[PDB]
Formats: sequence, C-alpha cells, structure tokens
Amino acid sequence: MLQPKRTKFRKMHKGRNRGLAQGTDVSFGSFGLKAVGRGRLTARQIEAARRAMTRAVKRQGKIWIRVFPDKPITEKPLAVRMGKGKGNVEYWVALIQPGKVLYEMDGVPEELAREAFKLAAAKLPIKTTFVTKTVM
Amino acid sequence: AKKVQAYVKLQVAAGMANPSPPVGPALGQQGVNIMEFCKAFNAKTDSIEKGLPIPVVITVYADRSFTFVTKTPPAAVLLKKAAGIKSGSGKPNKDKVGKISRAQLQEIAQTKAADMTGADIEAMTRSIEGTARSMGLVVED
Amino acid sequence: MFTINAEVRKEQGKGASRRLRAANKFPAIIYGGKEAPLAIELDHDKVMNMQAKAEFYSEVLTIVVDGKEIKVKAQDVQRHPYKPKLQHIDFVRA
Amino acid sequence: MKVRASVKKLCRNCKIVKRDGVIRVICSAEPKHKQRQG
RNA sequence: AGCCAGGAUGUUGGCUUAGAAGCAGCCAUCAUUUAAAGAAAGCGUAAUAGCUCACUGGUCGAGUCGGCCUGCGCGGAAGA
Ligand SMILES: [Mg+2]
Ligand SMILES: [Mg+2]
Ligand SMILES: [Mg+2]
Ligand SMILES: [Mg+2]
Ligand SMILES: [Zn+2]
Repeated sequence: MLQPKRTKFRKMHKGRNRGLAQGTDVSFGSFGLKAVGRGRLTARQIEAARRAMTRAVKRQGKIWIRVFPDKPITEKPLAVRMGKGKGNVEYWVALIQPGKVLYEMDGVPEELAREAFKLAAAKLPIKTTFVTKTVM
Repeated sequence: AKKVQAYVKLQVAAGMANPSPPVGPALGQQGVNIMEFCKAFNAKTDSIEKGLPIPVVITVYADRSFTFVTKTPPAAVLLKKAAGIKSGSGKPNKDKVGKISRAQLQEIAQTKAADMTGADIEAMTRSIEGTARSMGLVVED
Repeated sequence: MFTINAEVRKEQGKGASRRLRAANKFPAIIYGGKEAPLAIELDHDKVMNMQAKAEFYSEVLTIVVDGKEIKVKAQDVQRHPYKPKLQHIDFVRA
Repeated sequence: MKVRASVKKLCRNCKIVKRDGVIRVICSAEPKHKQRQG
C-alpha cells in the first residue's frame, strides 16, 4: 500500500485538480493503462488494481506503477462540530488528470496485457484506456 | 470395421489371465465370461510368452460367448522391460529422468505385424519414438 | 514513398489551430536547412493512418505543398493526451 | 432467470435478443444463462 | 451462414493412477495415416463411452467479419 515513508508536513490544502496529465507515454514497458478521466486514485485502489493485474499474468512479465499517492486526506468523524482544527489524515490519494499513464507492463503477449489491464480498471474510479508504446 | 458392436480393453498382463483384483466383475457381463478369458485368451497367450500387456476385441451379437482375434501390445509397455524404468514419470520434466537411443525399440516395434501407420517403416518407426517421451526421457537418436 | 499533401497555413495561434483540429485537419511545421520554416496544415486521417507504420518515423517522407515537394523526416510529434489522435508534427528539412 | 444491469453471453450457445425494449439472453444449452434487463 | 461427410494414428497416452481410456489428477505438448482432425472442444459413463465441436472435403453462389473517429437514442431507474 503506497504512501510517503516520510513528509515535510502532515497535512495538505484541498487544492484543485485542473489541467492535463504529465506522464503521458508508455515509457518503461510495452503496454500501459491510461487515465481518460479526472479523479483521485487511492492507495487501496492503486493496490486493488495492481493485485488484479498481477494475478492475471501469474508470475510473469514486469509491472511499473507510474502513479504514487503522496496526497494526505483528512476527515472529521461522526459527532463533531465544524471547526476546532483540521481533521486527522485517514488516507492518501494520487491526483489524476486526463492523460496519465497509470500502470505499464511488459514481458507478456498483448492480449494478456489487455486482459490484465481490463481487470484492474474495474477496480478504478476513473475511465481508462489501453495504450501501446510508440516510436517518438 | 463396420460400426458399433461390443469391444473393450481393461487388463494387466498376458501372464495374469482372467484376473479378479485388477478387474474382476468388469471382464464379462454382456456376452463375455469371467471364466472364458482363457479358452480364446490362451488360444495363443502361453505359446509365445507371459510378460506383455495387451487388450483385445469382443465382437458379440447374441452368440453365447464372443469372437475376438487378438493382436499387439502397446509401446509404453516395452519401456519397462527393454528400455528403462518400470515406473516411468518420476518427475517427468524436472530433470531428464531416464534415457533411450535410436537402436532401442526400433526392432521392439518394427515387429508389429498387426498394426502401425505409413508404408515407410522409417516413419512408423519414429511413431513409437514418442511413446518414449510422454514420460520425458532423452534423445540419443 | 510516404507522400503527405499539405496547404501552408494562412493563420497561426491557439485559436486558429483549435479551429483546425475541429475540422479534422491538424497543424505541423517544417524547419531545418537555410529556408524559413513553413507552417503547414495536414489532413488528420491520412497522416494518422500513415504513422501507424513504423517506417514513417525512420524513412524520409515527402511533403507536397503547392505542387512543390519538400523531403523531410519526422522530428517530434505531439499526440492527443488520451485519444488516438495527432495534435502537431515537427518535420526536419532533410 | 437472472436479472441485472450487465448481461452477457456466458457461452457459445448464449444468444442476445431484444424483446420489447429489453435486452435478454437466451441460451439453448443452459437455463442458468437466461438473463434479463441490462 | 446453413446443410451432407469426415473428425483419425503412436494412443486405452507414460503418469505421487484403488479405476481415467482426453477429463479435478500427472507432467510435459511430442509424433505417425491424411482433405484435415486437438496426449485436446463437452454435456458427460463402473470403465468401455454413445453423441455435437476446433480443423478439412463437398454443396451452395456473392458478399462477409469486427476494431477505430463520431451524432442521436436504450437498459441500469424503488416512496409514501
Ligand atoms: Mg481563447
Ligand atoms: Mg410480453
Ligand atoms: Mg461455409
Ligand atoms: Mg442512459
Ligand atoms: Zn449459455
């Protein structure tokens, strides 16, 4: 379950998630699973999908995860007034813009990379598409 | 050769005729006898040898017993006594296990005067080469 | 062997280039050599289908603008962030 | 029959058919495959 | 697309098999006769299996298959 091993500050402003994505090409493996929509992937989510894809290819090929949480989310629990300080960090998410390569894979036949990427997408809160490596 | 009419195959070896433990009740129930696996069974079993597994026809209609001309033994049956282990697999594809060569089983299957496919006898030669490889041996061919 | 047809662009800038892609055309550019660069408009489907083939990025291709022929090589391409599309190509006069 | 948002051929014998305004799965080999509404 | 045929031979495949003979098992996945036919498609026998398939002849006689960019719709949709 990904999350920073350490950080300069405990909590982050909410911020906005405008813009288009930055790591947009399959740049390590032969196949990628790409964000088509905008959202937040959570550690649990990033991990659930990973598990899905990893088991699909049994112990074969290789997998990169192009995204990493690093955004701490707080929540206030039941029975609590507004105010009285920012709440407690409960989990981490990765801000996602359209275009992000999320996972890449390699060392397996295309169809299998497709099967595996499919299965993983089903665990994700944002639409995705299969991409392939390109020259240039 | 015509269609369907009585035929099976479930035995142990030519040197154990008619037995009960390996088989028993399932060797005569449809125009076939648990007692008559010797009069036509041994119509040429003893003559030659008792040490090679062989199943055979049944050809029945409704005629008391049955008329079944016999024929040949398999080819993994001739890897226990003539080309290696009495087991076979071991760990079939873990390491090479056991091994054979091209001189071996060439004649122990070039015998077949009642089976095999392809006029060329250099071919149905190599047809019995694999029956020493479904166990995972080595090729000294 | 790869032959790409192309008008020169009467306009430039975000506005003009977005208008471009809205009409299933897309902008590109040619530079290198001693001549000024040439701002180009390409048909989408045509070029798109072409660059599906690996040799497109290795071979010299020939760009026909106004009956004149320029020989180039693919230099860089901007692709759509998640659509199978082309936003812009850089061609080198070679 | 099984009724649910995603319906899908489960085998080579499964067929898909629209009856009235509704997507339905007829299978000729396996009653458990018969689906409705998706 | 449909309909008529075939779907074989090492091999009932060796196998931590009581019995498997393609079958949860076993491991690899070879090799003969052919138009082609899988140590493998299947509902599935006490084990034989009986019966349709992957593949290939014939018949037929002109189109057929499914991904891509996209417009508009369909299901998903239960309340006093
Ligand atoms: Mg503007
Ligand atoms: Mg009705
Ligand atoms: Mg046809
Ligand atoms: Mg709708
Ligand atoms: Zn079905």
